[PDB]
Amino acid sequence: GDRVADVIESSIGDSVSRALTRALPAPTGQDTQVSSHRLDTGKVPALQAA
Amino acid sequence: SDRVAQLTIGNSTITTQEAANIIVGYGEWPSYCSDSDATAVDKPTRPDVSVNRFYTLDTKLWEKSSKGWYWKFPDVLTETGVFGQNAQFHYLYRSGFCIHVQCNASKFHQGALLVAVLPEYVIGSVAGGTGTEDTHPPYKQTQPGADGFELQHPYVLDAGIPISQLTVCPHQWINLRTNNCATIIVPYINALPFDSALNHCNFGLLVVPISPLDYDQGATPVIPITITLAPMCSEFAGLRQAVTQ
Repeated sequence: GDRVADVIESSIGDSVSRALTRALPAPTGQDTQVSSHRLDTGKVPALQAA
Repeated sequence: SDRVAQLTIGNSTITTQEAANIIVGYGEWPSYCSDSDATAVDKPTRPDVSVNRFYTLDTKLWEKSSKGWYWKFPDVLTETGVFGQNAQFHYLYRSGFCIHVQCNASKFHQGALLVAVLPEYVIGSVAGGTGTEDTHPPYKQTQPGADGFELQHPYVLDAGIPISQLTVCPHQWINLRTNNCATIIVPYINALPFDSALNHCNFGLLVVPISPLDYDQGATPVIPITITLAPMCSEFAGLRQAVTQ
């Protein structure tokens, strides 16, 4: 019998594995979409952080 | 954000992390010529991706006693790549531009640059010192090419017009404390729908250091300045054989 709050609300025993990622079907290579020029500030996909 | 930017057009890309927004010349984007404004009858060509790309022309050194430089458009590109080939082979021409100026230093360097665009920038001469001589600027001064040319009297801009009023033209500042790049977008400026790309120059680009460069001994003394530019919405017409000049 559980009566104390720290045991009632406890998270001990969670046996399921939290998965951040999922598998998606990929029978062929990915397609390429049409693109055009872009001249704006604040949105930069070239710069990263390794 | 606002200080970070990435400009991509054609097969080229420019990234920056110390931007200061983008200036659009006279609040207008470059555009094609309409059917009610065109006057020639033949179909013009629009090569698109092969000419609308960033071209890096050359690099200049900024010193403590530099006076300034100017470049003429599209004289800088009349002999570079597919754009130069099309400009040589065709009689007519029409395009805008996107100018990016690179200049970086450390947090212990100081100085300021004024980057401005002045249309129809006719260069005057000193008229022989006294002023009784009727001289005209030589070829290397009126049309310096892609290598640029250095100002002799930056206070008058070699035309008898004060530099304190150059900010009425589309402009940006390169202050080393804040930014390290500048971008100005220029539409097509002319009184004619099409004009020659070899005889006529539309505008000139001015880079004059208003605040002198200064640093302590031991820091890096070589501070370069770089010019990058990309034509926008280019058209050509009147095809014939190529002409050198």
